[PDB]
This record gives sequence, C-alpha cells and structure tokens, in this order.
Amino acid sequence: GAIAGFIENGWEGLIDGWYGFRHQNAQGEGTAADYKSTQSAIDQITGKLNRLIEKTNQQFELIDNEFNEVEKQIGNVINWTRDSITEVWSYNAELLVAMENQHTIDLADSEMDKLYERVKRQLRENAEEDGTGCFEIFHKCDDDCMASIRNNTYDHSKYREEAMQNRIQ
Amino acid sequence: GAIAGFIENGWEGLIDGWYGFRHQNAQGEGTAADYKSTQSAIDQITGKLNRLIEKTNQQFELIDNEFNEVEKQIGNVINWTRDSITEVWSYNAELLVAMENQHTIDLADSEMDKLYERVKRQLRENAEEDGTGCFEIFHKCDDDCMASIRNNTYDHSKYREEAMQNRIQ
Amino acid sequence: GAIAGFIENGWEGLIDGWYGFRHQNAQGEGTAADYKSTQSAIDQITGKLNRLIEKTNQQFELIDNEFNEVEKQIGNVINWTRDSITEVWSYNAELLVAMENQHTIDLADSEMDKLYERVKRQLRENAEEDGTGCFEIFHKCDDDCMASIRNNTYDHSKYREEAMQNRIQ
Amino acid sequence: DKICLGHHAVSNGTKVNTLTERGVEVVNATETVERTNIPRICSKGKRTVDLGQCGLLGTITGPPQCDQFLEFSADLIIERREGSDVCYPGKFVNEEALRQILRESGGIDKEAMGFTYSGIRTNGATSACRRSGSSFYAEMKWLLSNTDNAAFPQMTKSYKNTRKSPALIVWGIHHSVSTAEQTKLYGSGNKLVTVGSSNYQQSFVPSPGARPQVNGLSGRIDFHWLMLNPNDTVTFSFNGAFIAPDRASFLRGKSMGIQSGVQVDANCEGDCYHSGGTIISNLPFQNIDSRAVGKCPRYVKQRSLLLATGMKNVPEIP
Amino acid sequence: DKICLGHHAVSNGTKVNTLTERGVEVVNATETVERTNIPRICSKGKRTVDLGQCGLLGTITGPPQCDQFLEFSADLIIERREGSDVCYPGKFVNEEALRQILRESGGIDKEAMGFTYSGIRTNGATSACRRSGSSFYAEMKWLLSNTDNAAFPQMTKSYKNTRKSPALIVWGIHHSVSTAEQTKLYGSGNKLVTVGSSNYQQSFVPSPGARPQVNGLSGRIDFHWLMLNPNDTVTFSFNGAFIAPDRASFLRGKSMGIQSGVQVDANCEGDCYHSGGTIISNLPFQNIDSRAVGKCPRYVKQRSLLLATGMKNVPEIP
Amino acid sequence: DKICLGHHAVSNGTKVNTLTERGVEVVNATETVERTNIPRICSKGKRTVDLGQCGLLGTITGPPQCDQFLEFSADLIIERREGSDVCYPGKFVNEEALRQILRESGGIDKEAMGFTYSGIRTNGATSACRRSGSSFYAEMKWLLSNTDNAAFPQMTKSYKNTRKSPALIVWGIHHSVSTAEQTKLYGSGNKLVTVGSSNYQQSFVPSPGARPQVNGLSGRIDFHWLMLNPNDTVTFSFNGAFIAPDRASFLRGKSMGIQSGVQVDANCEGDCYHSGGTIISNLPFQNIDSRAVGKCPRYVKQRSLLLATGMKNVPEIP
Ligand SMILES: CC(=O)N[C@@H]1[C@@H](O[C@@H]2O[C@H](CO)[C@@H](O[C@@H]3O[C@H](CO)[C@H](O)[C@H](O[C@]4(C(=O)O)C[C@H](O)[C@@H](NC(C)=O)[C@H]([C@H](O)[C@H](O)CO)O4)[C@H]3O)[C@H](O)[C@H]2NC(C)=O)[C@@H](O)[C@@H](CO)O[C@H]1O
Ligand SMILES: CC(=O)N[C@@H]1[C@@H](O[C@@H]2O[C@H](CO)[C@@H](O[C@@H]3O[C@H](CO)[C@H](O)[C@H](O[C@]4(C(=O)O)C[C@H](O)[C@@H](NC(C)=O)[C@H]([C@H](O)[C@H](O)CO)O4)[C@H]3O)[C@H](O)[C@H]2NC(C)=O)[C@@H](O)[C@@H](CO)O[C@H]1O
Ligand SMILES: CC(=O)N[C@@H]1[C@@H](O[C@@H]2O[C@H](CO)[C@@H](O[C@@H]3O[C@H](CO)[C@H](O)[C@H](O[C@]4(C(=O)O)C[C@H](O)[C@@H](NC(C)=O)[C@H]([C@H](O)[C@H](O)CO)O4)[C@H]3O)[C@H](O)[C@H]2NC(C)=O)[C@@H](O)[C@@H](CO)O[C@H]1O
Ligand SMILES: *[C@@H]1O[C@H](CO)[C@@H](O[C@@H]2O[C@H](CO)[C@@H](O)[C@H](O)[C@H]2NC(C)=O)[C@H](O)[C@H]1NC(C)=O
Ligand SMILES: *[C@@H]1O[C@H](CO)[C@@H](O[C@@H]2O[C@H](CO)[C@@H](O)[C@H](O)[C@H]2NC(C)=O)[C@H](O)[C@H]1NC(C)=O
Ligand SMILES: *[C@@H]1O[C@H](CO)[C@@H](O[C@@H]2O[C@H](CO)[C@@H](O)[C@H](O)[C@H]2NC(C)=O)[C@H](O)[C@H]1NC(C)=O
Ligand SMILES: *[C@@H]1O[C@H](CO)[C@@H](O)[C@H](O)[C@H]1NC(C)=O
Ligand SMILES: *[C@@H]1O[C@H](CO)[C@@H](O)[C@H](O)[C@H]1NC(C)=O
Ligand SMILES: *[C@@H]1O[C@H](CO)[C@@H](O)[C@H](O)[C@H]1NC(C)=O
Ligand SMILES: *[C@@H]1O[C@H](CO)[C@@H](O)[C@H](O)[C@H]1NC(C)=O
Ligand SMILES: *[C@@H]1O[C@H](CO)[C@@H](O)[C@H](O)[C@H]1NC(C)=O
Ligand SMILES: *[C@@H]1O[C@H](CO)[C@@H](O)[C@H](O)[C@H]1NC(C)=O
Repeated sequence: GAIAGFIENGWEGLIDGWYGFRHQNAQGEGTAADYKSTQSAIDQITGKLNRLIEKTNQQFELIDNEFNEVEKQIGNVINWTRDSITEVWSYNAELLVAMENQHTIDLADSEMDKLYERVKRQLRENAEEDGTGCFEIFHKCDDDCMASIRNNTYDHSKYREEAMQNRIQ
Repeated sequence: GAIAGFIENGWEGLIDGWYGFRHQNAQGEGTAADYKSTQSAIDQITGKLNRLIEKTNQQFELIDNEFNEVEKQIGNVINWTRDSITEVWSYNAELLVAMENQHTIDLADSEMDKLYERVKRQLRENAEEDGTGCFEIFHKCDDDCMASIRNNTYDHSKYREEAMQNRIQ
Repeated sequence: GAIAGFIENGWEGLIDGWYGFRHQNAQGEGTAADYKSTQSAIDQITGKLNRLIEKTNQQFELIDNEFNEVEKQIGNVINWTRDSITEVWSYNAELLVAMENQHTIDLADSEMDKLYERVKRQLRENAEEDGTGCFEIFHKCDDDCMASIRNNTYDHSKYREEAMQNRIQ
Repeated sequence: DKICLGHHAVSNGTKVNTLTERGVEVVNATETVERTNIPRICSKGKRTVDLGQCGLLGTITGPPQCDQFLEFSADLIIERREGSDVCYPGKFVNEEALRQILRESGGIDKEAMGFTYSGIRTNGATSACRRSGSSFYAEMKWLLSNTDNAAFPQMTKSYKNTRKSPALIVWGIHHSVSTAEQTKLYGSGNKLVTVGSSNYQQSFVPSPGARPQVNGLSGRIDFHWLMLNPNDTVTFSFNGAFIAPDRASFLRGKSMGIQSGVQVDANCEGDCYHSGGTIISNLPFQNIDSRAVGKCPRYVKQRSLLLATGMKNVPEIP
Repeated sequence: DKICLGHHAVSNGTKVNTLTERGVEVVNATETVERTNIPRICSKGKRTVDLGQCGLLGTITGPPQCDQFLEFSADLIIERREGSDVCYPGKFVNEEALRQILRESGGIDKEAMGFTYSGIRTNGATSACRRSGSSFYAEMKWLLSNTDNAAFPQMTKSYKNTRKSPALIVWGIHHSVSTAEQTKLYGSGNKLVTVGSSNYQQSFVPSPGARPQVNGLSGRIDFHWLMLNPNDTVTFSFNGAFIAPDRASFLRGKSMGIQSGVQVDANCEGDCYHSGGTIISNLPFQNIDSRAVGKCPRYVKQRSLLLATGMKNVPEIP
Repeated sequence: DKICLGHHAVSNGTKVNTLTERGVEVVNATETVERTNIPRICSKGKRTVDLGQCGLLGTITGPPQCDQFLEFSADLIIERREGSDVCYPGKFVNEEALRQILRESGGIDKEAMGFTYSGIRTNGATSACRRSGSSFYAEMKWLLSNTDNAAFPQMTKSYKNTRKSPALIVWGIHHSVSTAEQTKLYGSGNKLVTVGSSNYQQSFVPSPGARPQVNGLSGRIDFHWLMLNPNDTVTFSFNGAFIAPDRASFLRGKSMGIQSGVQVDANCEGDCYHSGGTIISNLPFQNIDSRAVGKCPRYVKQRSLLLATGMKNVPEIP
C-alpha cells in the first residue's frame, strides 16, 4: 500500500491539475494539485497555440486555370514552382511540430523537477528522498502539516529537532 | 536586512558580470561576479551572433522592371513567386529568432544552476540551502574564507568539525 | 592514483558503453558501462537518423535545357526561382543540423545527470559528493556491493549505521 | 509520514512525433493541418457575382450569356466551368493575363468610344449569337462592305482615354471560312488592320480557311486587347475583317476571382477559397487544395501533424 | 571506497556546428550532404532508350537518325548532346514545351491520318535526309506542284481523333532560299496555310530568303504542333510550302526524361539523375547538381554538414 | 554567515519573443531586421555609369541621348526613369530579356559589320533624332529607295562573327504612317525582310497605318535582336522598310544593373541596391525593398525581430 511520485509512473487520479502532491500520514492518504506549477505549464502551452494561430495578411490569387489549362511551358514552370514551395512548407510544418513537441515535453519535465526541487528545499534536513519522487518525512506530519508544505508555509525550524533525532538514530 | 540569490529576483547591483556571489559575514556584506560562468554565457551568445552574421555569396539580379512594367502573365508569375518566397523567409526569420531566444534564456538559466550546484559541492556538509539561492554556512567564514569559495580553493575538510557540530545541535 | 567521473573529463577506456561506472575499493579499481542510460541515448540518436532518412515521394522533372538553352526571359525567371529555393534549402539544412546537434549534445548531458542523480538517490545518506562526479562511500563496499549499485539492488538500510557513524565522526 | 510529487496521466493517450521519437504518447494533442472543408462559397460580407454560363472575358465583348454583367460590380467573382467567353466561335489572345486582370477589377464600367461609320454596314449578325433573333456581341460592331463583294473603304478610328484610370479596349479579327466569304463580306484584295497607341504597336491580317464547325460555324473571331493609359489615344486603321468595339471598359476597384463547382452561401463568412468550397480555419496548414486562394493556411503534403498540448503520458504502476 | 559516474570519450574526435559553437568536438558524426556520384545512368528495372543521335522531337517527324524510335516505348528517356531533331535544317516552334511532354509520354504510338492527294507531287526529298538515297522525314510528306513552276491547287485536309487520348499532330512550313525557288516548287503568288481545330486557330505564311547554309542547305523547315482532343478534328487549308503529316502520335503512358553525357548501366538501380550520372543516397541533401531530376535529396550550397551521432567529446585528464 | 548565488538584472529591460511567451523581458537584445537605408548608390570600388536620359537598349542603337555610351564599360550600371531607348518612336521586341543581358554585360564593344550599298539612299534621318540637325540612330542606317516612289532593289547582306564571344545584332522594321508614305520611301508592292542564322529564323513585314503622334511622329520603328554564336553568320534579305545595323555589339565581361532615383556616391562602399539607395548591413534580414538586388539580406515582412543577447530579466525584490 505504498505511494510513489514521478520517476516510473504518473497519476491517473490527479484530475484537477497537471502537477500535484500525494501524501500519507496517520490521517490516511490524500492527493492535491499544485496551482503555480500547473498554471506555468498551461500558460506556456497556450502560448505556443496563440503563436501558431497568428494569421497571415498575405493574399494570393489564381496564377493558372483548371478549366482552361494554360500554355504548357509556363504551366510546367508554375507547377514546378508550386510543388517546390509545397515541399518547403511540408518540411517546415513537419519540423515545426517535431521541434515544438520536443520542447513541450521537456518544459513539462522541467516543471516537475522544479516542483520536486522546491519541496526539497522546504523540508531542509527534516526529510530524505526515497528515489521514487517522494520524501520520507522524519517527523509527525498531519494533514495541517502536509497542507503547510503545499502552500509553502512550512517552517522546517519547527520540526528540525524531532527530525534530526529520528534520522541519526 | 537579509540577502537573497536567484529564485525570485536578480541583482541590479551586479554590474561587472552576469553571474555572481553575494555574501554576508562579520565583515559585512559584499558582492562579486564569477568569471567562468559569465564568460561561458557570453561566448555562447556571441557565438550565435557570428552565426547570424555569416553572409551569403548568392547574388541576385533584376527579374522585372519598375519603370517599364513587364508582361502581365509573366509579371504575375514573378510576383506570385516572390511573395511566396517572402512568406517563407518571414516565417523562417520569425521562427529562428523565437527558437534562438528560447535557447538563449534556457542556456542562461542553465549556467545559473551550474554555478549554484558547483558551490553546493564545494561546501559539502558544511552548509544548507535556504531556498532562495543562498547557502547558510554553519561555521565562521570571513572575507578570506568567502574569497576561497569564489576561486574554488575552499577545503571543506578544514571546517567540517565546526560545521557538523553547529548543524546537529 | 585517484579516480574521477564527469565534470572535467571523459573516459577513453570506457569502450563498451556511452555511460558507465568507475569504482575503487580494497579489491582495486574497476570500470563498467550502464546499459539503460547508454541505450536511451543511442535510441534517441538513431531516432533522429531515421527521421532524416524519410525520403520524399515528390518527383521533379526538367524545366529547362542544358543542351539547347531556353528563351532568356523565362530562363532567367527559372534560374532566379531555383537559386532562391537553393538558398532556402541551404538555410534549412544549415539550421536543421545546428539545431539537432545542439539537442544531441544536451540530451547526452541530460542522460549523464540522470544517471548521477539516480545513484545519489540509491546511496541515500551513506555517501557524499566529491565534486568530480564521484561518491565517497562511507562504508566498506566490495565488488559485490559495487555491483549491487550498478543493477539498482543496493539497499541503503543495510549500511546506514556504519555510514552515518563514519560521516559524523 | 510521506509526501510525493507527481504529474497527471491518462489511459486515453495520443501519439505525436518529436525530433527523436516517433509515436511518443502525450496527455493531449491538437491538429495543425486543416482537412475540414465547407462545400460552399461563403460570401457573407462580400458582393458576389456568379457568372454561370457567362465567361469572364465575355463580360467585355458581350455575348448573350453576359448581358447581365456588361457593367457588373463585385468583391468576389466566381467563374463556372459551363461559362463561355464566346458566341461566335473564337478566342482571346493572351486570355489568361486578361482574366487575372478582371478577377481583381472589382467589376467593369463601360463607356462609349464614339465611333461613327459611313459607306459601310455595321449590322453584322450571326445565328450563334441568338438574342431573340440573330445578333452579335453586345459591345462590338461587325463591319461589312455594304451590299456584297463591294470594296471596304480604308478607315481610321481613334479614341482618347479622358479618364484617370487605364481603359480596357478589345477588338476582333474575323477569319472567314474561305477567301470567297472574306471577299463577299469585305471585298477583294488583301486586308490589313493596324492598332497604334503610345506604348503599343501591333498588326493583324485575316486568315481565311476551312475550320471545324463550332456552334455550326467554321469561321473564327480572335479578340485582341490592350490597356490604354490616361490621356493616351488608340488608333485603328483597317479595311475589312475588323470587329470594332463600341464601348471601352474601366476597372471599378478591387476584387478576387475564383473558379468553383459548388453553390454559394451568403450566410457563411470566409476568406480562403478553392473549387471545392471554403476553408475556414485558425490552423497554420491545410491539406485540401494546393491552389487554394485568398487568405489561407499554407498547403502541406501531410494530412495530419499533431501538436502536443500536454505533457508526455506515463501510465501509473498498477 | 568510491564510485564515479562517467561517459566515454575519444582522441579521435570530429568537429560539428551548433547554434552557439563552431567546431565543437563530438564523439561521432555522419554526413548529411551527399557528394558521392555514380557516373552512370542506373537503369535496372526501368525500360530505357538512348536516343543518341536522334533528337527527342525527331521521333515524331522522323529523320533517318530516329528511324528506330518512331514508335518507341520507355520508362526512362535519355537525350544526348549529339542528338538532332532535324535532317533538313529547321526548328520546332515551342520546342521545349513539346520536349517536356514527350519526356513523360512513356513513348509514342503512331497512327495514319489518311491523307490522299491528287494533281500534286508528294515525293519531295533532299540530300540532307539521306536514307540510302535522297529522302525526307519519315512521318511527313513534302508536297510540290507537279512539274515545275506549276500552280499548287488549294487543298483542304481534315483529321478526327477517334481515340480517347489527345493526338500529337505536327506540320511544317517550308521557307525556300528565294522567291524563285518557292515558285519553282509551289507556283507563283502568295502562299497561305491555315490550321483549324476546336480550341486552336493559327495561320502561316512562308518566308523565302537567303540564309546561312546548314547541311549544305539555305532553306528552312519550321515545324508546328498541337494536341488534338478526343473526337475533335483538325483541318489543314493550304496552297503550297506545306509539310504535311502522314501519321499522328499518341502518348503511351508515363516516363521521365533526362539529358546525360555518361553511359548507361542496367545493373545499378537508381531514381535520381543528372547529366553526370546517378545519385543513390538516403541522405537528405546533395551538392552534386541543382538541376538533378527524379526522386532526389534537396540540393544545397554546402558540401558538408556533419550531424553529431555521439555526445560532446571531453578528453580524459592525463 | 551566508553566501548567495545570483545573476545581474536591469530596470532597462527589453521585450522579445520566444516559442512560448510574447514580450518576455531580457537584459539585452539586438535587431536582426535592417531598416536603415542609405539614400545613395554607394559605388566606391565599382566602375559606375549613370545612363541618365539614355535608355540601356539605346546604347546599342544609338540615339543622341546615348552617344557617350556607345562603347561604355562598367561594373555597375544605373538606369534612370527619364531614360529612353528611342528617338524615332518605337520599341524593342523582347526588350526585357535584352535589358537583363546588358545589365550584366560589363559594357559593350562595338565592331563594324561592313555593309555596302548601291542604288539606294542610306542617309535616312528624322526630326526626332536631332543631332545638330536632323539625324538618325548612330549605329543604324535608314535605307530608302533613291529619289521618291522608286522601287527598292532586293538586297542580301550577311555578316560572320569572327570572334570568340557571341555578337549582339539589332535591326529595325519601319512602319510608315500610310501605304502612301511607305511607297514614297521604298516603292510600291508588298515588302519582306527575312533574317537567317544557324539557330535563328524569323520573318518581318511592315505595317503601314495611322498611329498617335509620339515626338511629333506617327510612324514606328520596332527593333529586333539576336545573339550570333562565334563563326556563325547572319543573313539579311530585304526590299524596303528595313533599318540596317552598322556595327555589332560584344559584351565586355561582367556587371550588375539597377534602377534608381537617387544620387551616386563614390565614397560609400556597398553591395546591395534598390531604387531608394544602398543597404549596408551585417544583419540577416531587411524590410526595405523586396526587389533589392546584389548581395543582400533576405527580405521579410516584419520591421523588427529582436534577438535576445542577454538572459531573462528578473527585477530585484525591493
Ligand atoms: C464550310 C463547310 O463545312 N463546307 C460545306 C458544308 O457545310 C456548310 O458550309 C456553309 C458555309 O460555311 C455553312 O453556312 C453557314 O451556316 C451557318 C449555320 O450552320 C450560318 O447559317 C451561316 O450564315 C450566317 C449566320 O447566320 O451566322 C449568316 C449571317 O448573316 C452572316 N453574317 C455576316 C455578317 O455575314 C454569317 C457569316 O456569313 C459567317 O458566319 C462568317 O463566317 O453567317 C452560314 O454561312 C453551312 O452551315 C454548312 N453546313 C453544314 C451541314 O455543314 C456543306 O455545305 C457541304 C455539302 O456537301 O459543302 C461544303 O462545302
Ligand atoms: C543560296 C546560295 O548559297 N547562293 C548561291 C551559291 O550557293 C549555291 O546555292 C544553291 C541554291 O540554293 C545550292 O543548291 C542546293 O544545293 C544543295 C546541296 O548543297 C542541294 O543539291 C539542293 O538540291 C535539292 C536537294 O538535294 O536537297 C534537290 C531536291 O530534289 C530538292 N527537293 C525538292 C522537293 O525540291 C531540294 C530543294 O530544291 C531545296 O532543298 C529547297 O530549299 O534541294 C540545291 O537546291 C548550292 O548547293 C549552293 N552551292 C554552294 C557551293 O554554296 C553559289 O551557287 C554561288 C556561286 O557564286 O551563287 C549563289 O547564288
Ligand atoms: C498623320 C496625321 O497626323 N495626319 C495629318 C495631320 O498631321 C500631320 O501628318 C503629317 C504626315 O504624317 C506629319 O508630317 C510629319 O511631320 C514630322 C514633324 O511632326 C516630320 O516633319 C516628318 O518629316 C520627316 C522628319 O523630319 O522626320 C522628314 C524626314 O526627312 C523623313 N525621313 C525619311 C527617311 O523619309 C521622315 C519620314 O518621312 C517619316 O518620319 C517616316 O514615318 O519624316 C513628317 O513626315 C505632320 O507633322 C502632321 N502634323 C500635325 C500637326 O499633326 C495633319 O496634317 C492633318 C491636317 O488636317 O491632316 C492629317 O492627314
Ligand atoms: C486538449 O487540447 C485541446 C486543444 O488545445 C483543448 O481544447 C481547447 O480547449 C480550450 C478551452 O476549453 C479552447 O479555448 C480551445 O479552443 C480548444 N481547442 C480545440 C481544438 O478544441 C482541450 O481542452 C485539451 N484537453 C484537455 C483535457 O485539457
Ligand atoms: C558513427 O556514426 C555512424 C553513423 O551513424 C555509425 O555508422 C553506422 O553504423 C550502424 C550500425 O553499425 C549502421 O546501421 C549505419 O548504417 C552506419 N552508418 C554509416 C553512415 O556508416 C557508426 O557506428 C558510429 N561510430 C561508432 C563508434 O558508433
Ligand atoms: C547589448 O547587445 C548589443 C548587441 O550584441 C551589444 O552591442 C555590441 O557590443 C559589442 C562589443 O561592445 C560589439 O562588438 C557589437 O558590434 C555591438 N553590437 C551592436 C549592435 O551595437 C551591447 O554591448 C549589449 N549591451 C550590454 C550592456 O552588454
Ligand atoms: C499543373 O498541375 C496540374 C495538377 O497536377 C495538372 O493537371 C496540370 O496539367 C499541370 N500543368 C501543366 C502545364 O501540365
Ligand atoms: C508586381 O508587384 C508590383 C508591386 O506590388 C506591382 O506594382 C506590379 O503591378 C506587379 N506585377 C504585375 C504584372 O501586376
Ligand atoms: C541558368 O543557369 C545556368 C547555370 O548557371 C546558366 O548556364 C544559364 O545561362 C542560365 N539561364 C539563362 C537564361 O541565362
Ligand atoms: C493630354 O494629351 C494632350 C494631347 O492629346 C497633350 O497635349 C497633353 O500634354 C496631355 N496631358 C495633359 C495633362 O493634358
Ligand atoms: C463526336 O463528334 C461528333 C461530330 O464529329 C459529334 O456529333 C459528337 O457529339 C461527338 N461526341 C461523341 C461522343 O460522339
Ligand atoms: C567556321 O566557319 C566555316 C564556314 O564559315 C566552317 O567551314 C568552319 O568549320 C567553322 N569553324 C572553324 C573552326 O573554322
């Protein structure tokens, strides 16, 4: 009945946010989403979208005819030019998406690390990493204490004695 | 009268470098810039610049006439081809800059982390992270000691006893 | 006769993998490669290659003549269009490679950090970073113990007492 | 006591592509390549004309098909495949250039050129241009000799564009089925038509000869055109086989022309067209038609390019 | 006791470029720009014809050089610099458009047009078209008067394309060295040739005059061509100086044409060609020929663009 | 005791764009899109000619305006809007192709063609080509009959290019105001001019007729040109209405031509030009003129694209 964070697996139960907390104490188990990290990732992804929505004001007109086919020589030049341009935009589109997707994934992993590193700095010397994205807290941390961590109101000085004792022996 | 490092805020007083140190001890407060980290970031940014300065040896000549307008059909084909190419380069330019800027920002954040992680490895077990980009040093560190950290001549073995004592109790 | 990991230098002796372990104990010195990290990096690099091998089904035909030169006006338009397109693809090629190479290097550095961070989480409180990419292990770690670390079968609980003792004094 | 940091995930994951992986699952994705076509011409807000059986070039010469469009005005011009520029069989010289000009003209304003004739018939008509009875191009005059085989007098007609816009002038050369028919209409001897401007100089000779029957006729009228600069003058010197213009054309303003085979809708609002309908999309690319015109997303070969709008999907350990 | 994490490295490092650095060493790299050319035309799997001395347009008219290719069939067509479309000096009107059509025709199927003549010679031959003795274009008929200086009767010949593909029809206008020679062949008076279709109308007059001797001849035959739509008819009205077609051409299917100066190889299999040979490569780019045709990597200015296939190379501290 | 790691920042931050954010502040940025124009033609190092009133094509025929440039030499050629290729009203056939050739010619070298005439006037002159008195094109000969209405003898003139470069040959066809004027100059009857080469064949007939007065004249001379390959010969067969060349042209080497309406500066050094001046910039892009020529940065729609040259700007907590 153990819990685990990121590093081999996500949470299909975290349904009110992208990033979140999952704890277990005497009160039991609980899961809550982090706003600041989730909002950052959403703002960046939506930022990409608006960027790819920015329409062009370039208007193009007919250069050939599909009812009355134009002269062969100029027609083939036109077709050759268009097909060349389509090759370019098809390439650009392919590369744009692949580039953006790689970045979207990476910035998402970045936010996860930033949240994990933040919590690590909050708990100071009162906890240890279990290697599954979780922190073993070496003191009693009730629901109120867990909530204090989530809203960055956790003062490590309060639990330092109790924790260092349990850690050292 | 506290000091803080990166993580919510930069230093508008750091004017002789990009990255730097800010300490406080009995001698007071001081701020100095790190060369190696600053030079790395500058070398990379200037590296981009030279790359975008590399001129083309492709020469282009007039293909139409703005005094005596060419024939309509070939003229419209030319205009259509040019406007299509301008769309491509306008896209490329837009994407190039946006891509480079994202990378410039990220590589800059990278250098900050690398400097912070370096110092963390120097201090070993003689300090703790306060969560504001600073290290609480659990021993006496005069200006000479602070300078020893900046030029990577800090030997943690020298202060280990004194520090571990103050940390544990 | 000291050993060092990444951070100022690679290993020209690591010839059966990209990433690896190098230890020293009473049994002496040894070096072994990590599969999972090496395979990840290789899968990503080969992934790029297949992506750049994906051939085009666009067929192009002759639009001018190098035996009997076409009419000057349409010939210059054709040449101007082709040279413009070559400029575009030459740019794209230059940018593609430079972009991919930067990413290849970065994802490679990423794998190195991930391996280092993994081992750090395995050893828990039984070791310290020396700042050269190595871990000073504060207990006896024979070849069997070293191997236990490489295949993630290292239980830190087993050596915790012995290690914390040697660390604190 | 324990606290864990994590990220959401789904079983409903969608695959995308990156620089490295092909088919890596992410939490959420959206399409960048538009494939959803509206099989109508969305014309709301745009003054639209459906030429139907009238060819666009026919609006200048005026076959019966184009009688409604002799001075049409529009923001959006629609050519139809059934359209024809011609009643009496023939074709324009440099037709496509002229089409491209009219497609963005905003319509045409006609103005009389004021040609008067003496010792000559102008009532040339044909069965192919039936308008109630036999007739001819509405904007043109078919000039004959007077009786039959009679000599056609050498004539010289000029016209100045007293306006501030360029004038579109069209004239026709008639090619009879035989030298017998050419003589019966314009008299014996070789025939010449010269057209002079201040930036234009051309010449024309008829070519009598048997040709396949089109609309029951083996004769051909090929039309020629030029743009007359303001205050400049065109002069017509001829002695037969000449189809004279009655009125000149002036472009109204600005428009866009398309070729389509689908109906029109004045409810839908669009700005990107093709023969199959309208593309309304905020997406950067489309895979519907490479020759789409107006303000359009760039055409691409691929039918689908998914953009990850969510993080990489990692399933929970069960 | 100590454990260190590390990465491999070499002394055999290769330099590449990034967004930031220029010449940063990596462990391993590969080339993306193909420069390795195969100086042959790799034709395995492709039905290939080497026209050699026969010009591609010559396959339609039929000089002696093209007698083997009058109804050729191919997947890959190869033009040679030594090729010539002509025996009797002359040239095609809109030649390049016609070449582009034939390069992807898949070859040609010839069919008689069924023209019969009376009161006229058809045995027009020349020293420039030597085939055993003096001869002429194999698919064409050189029409004369009958004796010498005799009047050439006005004629009208028509042909319908009863097939489902467009028909390629070629005719020639003969330009004599003098008005004396034109009269000796076709009689006195001015000469006219008109060609009528249902989407084509043109006219032709000969131009007698002294010209530089080519193949010993100062006369010129310029060829003209059109594509005849199915069930449509072409009509020829003429009275001299007319080179009549004997057979029409029909395109077989699909092919690709190239111009080359290197040998053919039916062992190698390729799909990208240039005048210098074949480019076989999985690489995205090439620096061999910008005018390379077929299925090719994109041409680029640079001869080398190295793609890092290994991590950044960091030498071990000795 | 405490040590903190940090980065610099400013209140003087500038906004840039990324893949994600729009208007994110960085410490420092620079422009990539050049908008700074130099309203001159920077010609230092380049041999430059300002044709002024002389049209570029006029350098070959030689109206009075181009007398200084009949054998000009240059690295940089500048056309002016006031330039004219013509004294006697008329125009070149395929003019723009010829311009493009001369713009990169490096200037022209003239050489006599050595035509001699008998039983004919060559002193044809006009009021439109005033040079002291009435005159004509400097490189051309206006051929008449001899007295008035007299018959123009059939003539045949040939010229071989004995040089290693192609020869530029120009001739003119004269179109009189009436058939009366044509007869007064070249005699009665129809007139023909044929031009024969070994890769060129064309024909010309005059077109007498009333045209608008240009320079007081209603007549037109339209010029025609070809490039003569080395050791090849051109032959002129004619009987009137023919404007003969006196000298041929040979291209000197290499140059670049521009059209401009701004002054020249031999102090500034440039390599990218447009009608408004010179673009000197190391920047990759420009927003000044899409039709800029020479060695230029690529033209783009945007006037500004800022490249971050510093880290993301984060203000200090006060
Ligand atoms: C040419 C040909 O096919 N060879 C004939 C055969 O075909 C007949 O040819 C004649 C002559 O070309 C055709 O006569 C034309 O028929 C038209 C209807 O099809 C029409 O009636 C034409 O008359 C008008 C017209 O109404 O348009 C009369 C107008 O008043 C004229 N307008 C003016 C200003 O003159 C006008 C002009 O005369 C011409 O249009 C100018 O080109 O035309 C009329 O000329 C006849 O229709 C053809 N019939 C058939 C069945 O093909 C056969 O006669 C064949 C029999 O063996 O003999 C060949 O010589
Ligand atoms: C025109 C010219 O150069 N001026 C001459 C000089 O050159 C001679 O010109 C004559 C006339 O042009 C040349 O005669 C031609 O020679 C050909 C071989 O070179 C050939 O013999 C031509 O005869 C045929 C042919 O065999 O091809 C005979 C065919 O039966 C004809 N077929 C038909 C259907 O009629 C055919 C046609 O008559 C023409 O090809 C149609 O254009 O040609 C023959 O006409 C002669 O070769 C030239 N000789 C030289 C040395 O250049 C000199 O005579 C010069 C002397 O001072 O005088 C000039 O007037
Ligand atoms: C055509 C026309 O407008 N209709 C007339 C009216 O206009 C007059 O037309 C005549 C005839 O076209 C014009 O005569 C021409 O005037 C020129 C000056 O404007 C010039 O004088 C012309 O003479 C030369 C010349 O100097 O260029 C004489 C050269 O020696 C000739 N060179 C050679 C080698 O022959 C040369 C040639 O003869 C021509 O240029 C070849 O095309 O020209 C001269 O011919 C007259 O200027 C026009 N005047 C006006 C006011 O428009 C009126 O006469 C009108 C009255 O009712 O009648 C119409 O028929
Ligand atoms: C999956 O991605 C799509 C595309 O971004 C999201 O759909 C968007 O939802 C927002 C807000 O509801 C709208 O403003 C957009 O117009 C929608 N786009 C499309 C194409 O419908 C969708 O919300 C995402 N799924 C989840 C679960 O967040
Ligand atoms: C250096 O990179 C090249 C290119 O990726 C590697 O050569 C490839 O080797 C694999 C497997 O042996 C083949 O599938 C590819 O076709 C090879 N490519 C080429 C261009 O030869 C090479 O193995 C790499 N070097 C090392 C030491 O790994
Ligand atoms: C802001 O960026 C600009 C552009 O890189 C810097 O200006 C450059 O300064 C270097 C050295 O002084 C010169 O070599 C470049 O030519 C300059 N470029 C331009 C466009 O002037 C500027 O120094 C940066 N600002 C700061 C404070 O570093
Ligand atoms: C241009 O492309 C279209 C569609 O592929 C084709 O139908 C047309 O024939 C091409 N133009 C010419 C001149 O072949
Ligand atoms: C080409 O573009 C220019 C500038 O937009 C325009 O003035 C010109 O008319 C165009 N060419 C044609 C043939 O319309
Ligand atoms: C097109 O480019 C080729 C190669 O640079 C050149 O030989 C040819 O002359 C050019 N075409 C024209 C019409 O100049
Ligand atoms: C208009 O044309 C007349 C002759 O037709 C000419 O004299 C005048 O200069 C032209 N321009 C103006 C503005 O009148
Ligand atoms: C074929 O041509 C004839 C006249 O030549 C015409 O009547 C017919 O409509 C055409 N089409 C078919 C399918 O027969
Ligand atoms: C030059 O022309 C002459 C005839 O004018 C021809 O015989 C010769 O082969 C040509 N070439 C050379 C190199 O003389």
